[PDB]
Amino acid sequence: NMKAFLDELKAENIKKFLYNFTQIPHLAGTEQNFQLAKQIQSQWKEFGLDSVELAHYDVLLSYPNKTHPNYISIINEDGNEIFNTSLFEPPPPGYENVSDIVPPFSAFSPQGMPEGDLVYVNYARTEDFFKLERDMKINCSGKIVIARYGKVFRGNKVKNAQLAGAKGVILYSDPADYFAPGVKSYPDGWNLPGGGVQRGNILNLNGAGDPLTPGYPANEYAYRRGIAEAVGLPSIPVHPIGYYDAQKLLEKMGGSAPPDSSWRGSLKVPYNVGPGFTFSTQKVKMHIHSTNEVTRIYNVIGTLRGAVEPDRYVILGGHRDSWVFGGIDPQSGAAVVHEIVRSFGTLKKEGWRPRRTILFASWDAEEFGLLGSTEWAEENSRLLQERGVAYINADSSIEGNYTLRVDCTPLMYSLVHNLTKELKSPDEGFEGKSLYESWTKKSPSPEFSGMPRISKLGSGNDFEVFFQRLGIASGRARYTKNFSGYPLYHSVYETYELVEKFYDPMFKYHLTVAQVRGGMVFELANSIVLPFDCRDYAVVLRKYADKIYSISMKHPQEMKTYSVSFDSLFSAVKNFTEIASKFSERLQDFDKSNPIVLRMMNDQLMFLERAFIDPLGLPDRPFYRHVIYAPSSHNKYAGESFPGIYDALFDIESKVDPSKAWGEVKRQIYVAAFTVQAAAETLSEVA
Amino acid sequence: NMKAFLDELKAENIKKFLYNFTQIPHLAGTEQNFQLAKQIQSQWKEFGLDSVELAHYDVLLSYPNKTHPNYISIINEDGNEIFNTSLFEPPPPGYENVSDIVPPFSAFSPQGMPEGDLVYVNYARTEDFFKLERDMKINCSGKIVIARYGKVFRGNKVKNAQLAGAKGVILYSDPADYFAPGVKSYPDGWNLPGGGVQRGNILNLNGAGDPLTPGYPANEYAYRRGIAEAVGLPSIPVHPIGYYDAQKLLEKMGGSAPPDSSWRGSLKVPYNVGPGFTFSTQKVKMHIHSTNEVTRIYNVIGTLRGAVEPDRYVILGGHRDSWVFGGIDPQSGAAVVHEIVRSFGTLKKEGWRPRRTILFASWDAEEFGLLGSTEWAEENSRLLQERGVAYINADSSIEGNYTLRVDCTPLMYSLVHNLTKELKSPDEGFEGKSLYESWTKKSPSPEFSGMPRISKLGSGNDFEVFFQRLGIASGRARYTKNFSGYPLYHSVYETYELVEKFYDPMFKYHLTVAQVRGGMVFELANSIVLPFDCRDYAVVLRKYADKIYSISMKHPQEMKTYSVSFDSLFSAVKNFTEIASKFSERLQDFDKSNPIVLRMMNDQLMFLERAFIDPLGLPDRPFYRHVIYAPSSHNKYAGESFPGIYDALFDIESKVDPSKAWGEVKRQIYVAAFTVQAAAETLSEVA
Ligand SMILES: *[C@@H]1O[C@H](CO)[C@@H](O[C@@H]2O[C@H](CO)[C@@H](O[C@@H]3O[C@H](CO)[C@@H](O)[C@H](O[C@H]4O[C@H](CO)[C@@H](O)[C@H](O)[C@@H]4O)[C@@H]3O)[C@H](O)[C@H]2NC(C)=O)[C@H](O)[C@H]1NC(C)=O
Ligand SMILES: *[C@@H]1O[C@H](CO)[C@@H](O[C@@H]2O[C@H](CO)[C@@H](O[C@@H]3O[C@H](CO)[C@@H](O)[C@H](O[C@H]4O[C@H](CO)[C@@H](O)[C@H](O)[C@@H]4O)[C@@H]3O)[C@H](O)[C@H]2NC(C)=O)[C@H](O)[C@H]1NC(C)=O
Ligand SMILES: *[C@@H]1O[C@H](CO)[C@@H](O[C@@H]2O[C@H](CO)[C@@H](O)[C@H](O)[C@H]2NC(C)=O)[C@H](O)[C@H]1NC(C)=O
Ligand SMILES: *[C@@H]1O[C@H](CO)[C@@H](O[C@@H]2O[C@H](CO)[C@@H](O)[C@H](O)[C@H]2NC(C)=O)[C@H](O)[C@H]1NC(C)=O
Ligand SMILES: *[C@@H]1O[C@H](CO)[C@@H](O[C@@H]2O[C@H](CO)[C@@H](O)[C@H](O)[C@H]2NC(C)=O)[C@H](O)[C@H]1NC(C)=O
Ligand SMILES: *[C@@H]1O[C@H](CO)[C@@H](O[C@@H]2O[C@H](CO)[C@@H](O)[C@H](O)[C@H]2NC(C)=O)[C@H](O)[C@H]1NC(C)=O
Ligand SMILES: *[C@@H]1O[C@H](CO)[C@@H](O[C@@H]2O[C@H](CO)[C@@H](O)[C@H](O)[C@H]2NC(C)=O)[C@H](O)[C@H]1NC(C)=O
Ligand SMILES: *[C@@H]1O[C@H](CO)[C@@H](O[C@@H]2O[C@H](CO)[C@@H](O)[C@H](O)[C@H]2NC(C)=O)[C@H](O)[C@H]1NC(C)=O
Ligand SMILES: *[C@@H]1O[C@H](CO)[C@@H](O)[C@H](O)[C@H]1NC(C)=O
Ligand SMILES: *[C@@H]1O[C@H](CO)[C@@H](O)[C@H](O)[C@H]1NC(C)=O
Ligand SMILES: *[C@@H]1O[C@H](CO)[C@@H](O)[C@H](O)[C@H]1NC(C)=O
Ligand SMILES: *[C@@H]1O[C@H](CO)[C@@H](O)[C@H](O)[C@H]1NC(C)=O
Ligand SMILES: *[C@@H]1O[C@H](CO)[C@@H](O)[C@H](O)[C@H]1NC(C)=O
Ligand SMILES: *[C@@H]1O[C@H](CO)[C@@H](O)[C@H](O)[C@H]1NC(C)=O
Ligand SMILES: N[C@@H](Cn1oc(=O)[nH]c1=O)C(=O)O
Ligand SMILES: N[C@@H](Cn1oc(=O)[nH]c1=O)C(=O)O
Ligand SMILES: [Ca+2]
Ligand SMILES: [Ca+2]
Ligand SMILES: [Cl-]
Ligand SMILES: [Cl-]
Ligand SMILES: [Zn+2]
Ligand SMILES: [Zn+2]
Ligand SMILES: [Zn+2]
Ligand SMILES: [Zn+2]
Repeated sequence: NMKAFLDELKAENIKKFLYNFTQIPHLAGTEQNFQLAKQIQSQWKEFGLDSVELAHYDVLLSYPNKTHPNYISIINEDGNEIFNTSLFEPPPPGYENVSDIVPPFSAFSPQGMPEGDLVYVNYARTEDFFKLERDMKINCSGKIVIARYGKVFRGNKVKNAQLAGAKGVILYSDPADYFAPGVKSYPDGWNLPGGGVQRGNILNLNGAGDPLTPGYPANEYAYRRGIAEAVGLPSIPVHPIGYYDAQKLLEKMGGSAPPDSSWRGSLKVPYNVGPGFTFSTQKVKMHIHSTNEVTRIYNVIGTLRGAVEPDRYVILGGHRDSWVFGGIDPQSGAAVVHEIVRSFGTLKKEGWRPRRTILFASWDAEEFGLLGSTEWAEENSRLLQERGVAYINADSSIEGNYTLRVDCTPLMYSLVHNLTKELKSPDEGFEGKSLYESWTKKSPSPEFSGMPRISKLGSGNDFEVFFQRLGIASGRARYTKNFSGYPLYHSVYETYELVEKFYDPMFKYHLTVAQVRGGMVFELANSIVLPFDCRDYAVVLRKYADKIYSISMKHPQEMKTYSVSFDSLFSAVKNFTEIASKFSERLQDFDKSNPIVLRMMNDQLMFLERAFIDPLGLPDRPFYRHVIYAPSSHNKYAGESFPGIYDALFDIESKVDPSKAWGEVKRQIYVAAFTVQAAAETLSEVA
Repeated sequence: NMKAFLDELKAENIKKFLYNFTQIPHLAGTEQNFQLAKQIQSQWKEFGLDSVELAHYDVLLSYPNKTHPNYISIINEDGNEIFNTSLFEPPPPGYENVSDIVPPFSAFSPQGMPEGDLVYVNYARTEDFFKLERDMKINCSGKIVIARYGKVFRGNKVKNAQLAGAKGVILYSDPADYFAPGVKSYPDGWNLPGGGVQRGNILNLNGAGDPLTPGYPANEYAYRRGIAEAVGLPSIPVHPIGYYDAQKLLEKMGGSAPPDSSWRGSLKVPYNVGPGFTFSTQKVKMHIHSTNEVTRIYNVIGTLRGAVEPDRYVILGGHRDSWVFGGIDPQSGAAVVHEIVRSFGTLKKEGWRPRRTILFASWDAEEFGLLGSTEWAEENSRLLQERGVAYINADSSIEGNYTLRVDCTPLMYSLVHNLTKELKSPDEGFEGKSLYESWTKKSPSPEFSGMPRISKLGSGNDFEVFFQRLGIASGRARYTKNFSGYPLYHSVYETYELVEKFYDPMFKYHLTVAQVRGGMVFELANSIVLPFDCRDYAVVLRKYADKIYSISMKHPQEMKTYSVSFDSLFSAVKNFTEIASKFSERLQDFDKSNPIVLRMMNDQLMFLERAFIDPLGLPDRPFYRHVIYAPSSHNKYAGESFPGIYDALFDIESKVDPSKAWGEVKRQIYVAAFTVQAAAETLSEVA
């Protein structure tokens, strides 16, 4: 029973694991990581799992040339290099030791050394570029863009700048976004020092996994494409800096005023758009010499076999590779997984077994484009779609200590509300009250009324293949701060210390997340009828149908000129509601003793998410096939609904051929409509 | 029990039905057909099915302009029209009546009226064009091609000629292929008169269904493409003639000798390739004025619910629409379906029910590109792939009276051998012996030894969506003559009389096919463990791996220059064999009393075919996704194995960039390999 499962999870053990997991750096593709993989394997065996496998792949990674450093210079009249950027972050107290920490870099930047005139662009979000080029009419072509971390996935900014003719991109972290007021820098607080630099990859893989083998696993015989047709390589070099060097590049900034205060961080400078320097005169030069190279990577997979339905897969997965020590990202998740596995292996040993099979993966190479988990899905896709019940993700557990944060598919809302109601909040001041209670109090849904917010699912972490390509019901949970991240995210300062001292001394937030996570696994893996409520879907679907409808009405002139009708979507959506009522009625009324009828319904429940998948995929993104959600085309971290239609509606006034554009909005609508209906009828009586 | 099912099927009833089904013409989209649909619906209800539905679609059909006739003229110096082609076939005795029989035409021809010089091209198969243009070096560009029915799907010839710059195509049926020696023309024998003309469609839909809605159902709201982007429309006009008119166009034929006797039918003429006439002087002119138009069509669907596993679908389907009366194609199949349904509805009434749900479809619009069945699959694709156990096809039952003819997926070979062994042959001279016996004797497998031939599955009839796009195990059976067809195929002479008098007076061949067909349904629908032998697949897979390997060796120079290795395929194939052994072992050993374990294995069996599907599809043909079989790119009627690799190997010497070509052969190999392995591991233990 569940009560048992939970009681067995101990905070102390988590501390133990997190400490063990973050003494040395753990970069994808390095021996340190191969060795940790070898370790997780044994202790998982030891904790009593039936089988623990390594699965390895040979994929494209990316590194800095050790003997020939990346950096930014400023250059005078005859390229005297006046100023240079750091070559590494000042290491935290007690890691001179730190034998080799990769220097900052943007993974997969093309090689290059371009020169030209900074133009500042803010976040390099779509609208900034709109603001720049439609109003200011400042022109990015030929220039070097410097932009600031925060807001949207860094791969989006580099794609944007590229679109806008740029020839280089420099990212920096502005205290504006990474400096909580009144807290002190590491080692003494948790604010990011002006020395540190957010590492991270900049690919736009859009779901393909290893860029050389879209569609198939990158195993021994896998045919690989030319780096020249690689999926999602930028063609302009990119590099990141802390706010000290930043300041030094920002401070001489020419051309216009920031078109407004929304464009200005807390660096003491003009934040001038540009281009040029005021030093007229002086110019910027990047030095990028990283190389890309096929490298081998290692996933850890441990089966805990089902006793009743060994052919139903519940999957708990998180990544193992870090940019540096990774005290928060990923090892605070990893630690939690570990205590979870051990706790299961414990009941198992007491002679207990789950109704369904549970799978535990330590993923590899997350930081380089969700490569580790993806190739595995590509290899096992058939077994996953005919058997995958649900996937729970397990990256960082805390990124803040203020409240819970959950994203998931509507089919888990009910289970998540029930489960959080059966758990103690560990918030200062809700000792005594439930986790549903604190969470609801602190974080209340827009969608109303007495309801904790739960978010959509975009991409940006390892659940993406499983929900967006395959249609397996997915979800995640972690503790958050009151997209930009936390200040010391993906930097040398993410250390075990960072957690013990400042985030969760008690380890009570870890162990809450360890309960939401293992608790969801547990329910999903063991409960006689699947925890899904097909009705919640019927709810959000009608909200979403409204949202998209409102958007279109921004243009009723056209809507009339072209007979743009949402009746089909609403019609489809109504039918869904109706069928799910009837369905759940039936779900109430049927002797749980009849196993065949049971299995038949859980199949209806299980394959329901699968019903929102189009084999053709969304336009231009073949590996994004959920019709209801995909990653935002403007920010991959953010999920969007009816992406097919939103994307067609987006920025539509700017299109030359309005009849063709509006035609495609219609096509998109008619695909949504049919897919909602088609899904619905999976819930209808089977004969 | 099965014995009962069979005994209940009566030849007399079949005659009854076939007679009823062929008194008037039954063209897709006409009221006669809507009415027959209305009929099948009631009698199916009456015969005792639980539900019988109409499902309707609005798809692109194609007709001749009634007030403005299609035809071929010859034209002198100042376009005097000297000779014209028939405008209809002389109707058989007793159908002046015949109120309106569509005139011959090729469906979906573009409109046009071009002039130029016949060039004769034989069958318009790929090699003929090779022969013409690589040897003869006779150049088809600018010309009008006349070619002869037979050998390959008529859509292939029109595509070929188009490729070869042609500006028109005339098909004819040459007594060479449609005149069995020593038999007399209809009404007196079954040879095709020189008046009659094979009707038929010429689209290259390559799996898409209704050309306006590839991917989605053509329901009420479905967005439709411009006829200008329609899927698989030819852009040169086509038209068919009997051998009388043929002769008149063939007789003046200029340029070269037929490059050999393989190129010559039994018309008394030179069979001169051309181009030009000898009449120098005179020229050919086509007159095509057909129109394409969205029209509504009607499928009939009848459920017979399962008692144990109502969520497993066994499907028996055949088409209902005819080009004229359709005494053979389709109504000899349809009649058989009818007697089959009635027979089931009979046991049902006696209070019996199948273990699984059986589905019975009368399909619409087969003759126009497999449209009827396809749109239905597109609409229900989700329900079909998570539930479709198998599909048996039911077009024409006899096309000859000499032996059985079966095509199917390897997973049905065993069931088909067992079942035919339990049935009486109805061959003159095997009274006393089994149907396995006569069939084996008359038609012995190349693949050896004491084994009836069974063929691959291409396309060319309604099973195509179900096997080639969806991966549902498919099969078919009918009586055959000792691709070209039978002489009176798709002509006015296909009548009830044609069958009673010449093919099967007794109705004993019908009723054998009615037994193979209903018998397979019965087993598949009712047997406790699915009739599939995953081992037979392990057999043919290794044969196929050999075939393709032999092909490549035609080029060992290259094979060496590029390290072209099949090890991966063989490796994959070996693994398959091994896993299926082990699998079937397990299948022997497991208490059939445990329902959950039962269901789990039948799922492994059921989804196994599904495992050979690639969501990305084969190159250029997105709706052909079986990696093991697709339709031949040179003849859609013919199935080919490892189509992905064969097609890359095909005609490879002619390619400019041999490194790119050979690279793609490799890619193709590595996809086969992985897919065979991936399938295999579905058969592995589930945890
Ligand atoms: C939501 O669920 C409901 C089922 O409860 C479903 O209802 C269906 O609506 C369809 C779509 O319009 C109805 O369509 C009609 O079918 C009849 C035959 O029964 C036809 O005669 C109609 O066609 C005539 O009129 C057309 C429309 O104006 C003309 O274009 C045409 O030329 C004809 O003259 C029409 O096709 C259908 O009957 C029902 N089925 C029912 C009511 O049970 C609805 O479609 C579902 N929504 C979605 C988005 O899938
Ligand atoms: C058919 O089924 C069998 C399983 O019975 C399956 O066997 C596998 O073969 C793979 C493919 O080659 C083996 O691959 C090796 O794995 C080890 C680790 O265990 C590696 O060290 C090897 O890599 C080294 O050598 C490579 C190859 O020459 C070098 O490129 C590389 O740099 C390394 O130094 C290699 O990757 C694997 O061990 C087995 N699994 C087994 C034997 O259980 C076979 O692949 C299946 N066939 C197909 C087509 O899928
Ligand atoms: C982290 O924890 C693990 C597990 O206890 C330690 O691994 C063991 O330590 C020693 C090596 O000094 C060996 O005797 C055991 O083989 C190790 N077990 C393994 C490899 O699973 C690991 O060394 C600890 N590492 C750190 C960095 O604290
Ligand atoms: C920034 O670093 C650069 C690169 O090393 C320095 O310029 C180099 O100085 C070496 C040693 O004198 C020269 O011989 C190389 O020509 C230089 N490289 C280039 C491309 O200029 C430079 O000293 C630095 N500028 C500052 C502010 O220290
Ligand atoms: C969450 O809890 C609610 C109430 O516990 C569950 O819905 C109830 O389940 C019982 C047991 O079947 C039903 O008979 C009641 O009708 C339900 N109450 C309501 C308001 O529906 C729901 O099952 C739970 N969600 C889960 C566990 O997935
Ligand atoms: C073929 O068979 C059917 C079924 O017996 C005949 O349909 C019945 O005939 C008369 C109409 O004259 C009606 O009283 C019944 O309603 C019909 N039943 C139906 C429509 O299912 C049908 O007329 C026969 N047609 C031919 C061409 O022989
Ligand atoms: C072939 O049929 C054509 C088409 O009708 C005949 O030519 C037509 O004759 C009518 C009646 O005299 C003319 O006024 C039209 O100009 C003709 N149409 C064309 C395009 O020529 C012609 O008589 C026929 N040839 C033969 C052998 O009977
Ligand atoms: C076709 O018949 C053969 C023999 O009837 C079947 O294989 C036998 O099935 C029995 C019953 O399980 C097994 O114990 C024997 O080992 C089998 N004999 C052989 C040679 O395998 C096979 O099941 C049948 N194929 C079907 C019905 O799908
Ligand atoms: C690293 O630097 C050297 C020369 O400074 C370069 O030639 C070498 O190939 C580099 N290694 C790579 C590209 O991995
Ligand atoms: C931007 O500037 C460059 C001039 O170097 C030019 O080539 C490009 O067409 C310009 N376009 C815009 C967006 O004004
Ligand atoms: C954890 O403790 C307190 C409670 O609000 C908070 O102020 C502190 O900043 C928290 N940890 C972090 C690093 O946010
Ligand atoms: C049939 O023939 C006439 C004129 O001869 C043509 O204008 C009419 O539109 C045609 N009907 C069609 C194209 O369906
Ligand atoms: C075939 O003939 C025509 C001349 O009308 C020409 O335009 C085309 O290039 C020729 N090509 C071949 C295949 O010889
Ligand atoms: C049916 O009967 C005999 C047996 O061989 C055959 O010669 C005749 O041609 C058959 N039917 C047809 C039309 O082939
Ligand atoms: N979570 C990582 C990895 N990352 O997430 C993606 O979706 N792509 C990608 O590289 C990051 O945000 O840096
Ligand atoms: N069976 C018919 C229909 N036909 O089969 C296809 O595969 N396409 C198509 O139009 C024929 O052969 O004429
Ligand atoms: Ca891959
Ligand atoms: Ca369609
Ligand atoms: Cl997560
Ligand atoms: Cl058939
Ligand atoms: Zn992470
Ligand atoms: Zn990360
Ligand atoms: Zn047919
Ligand atoms: Zn036909």
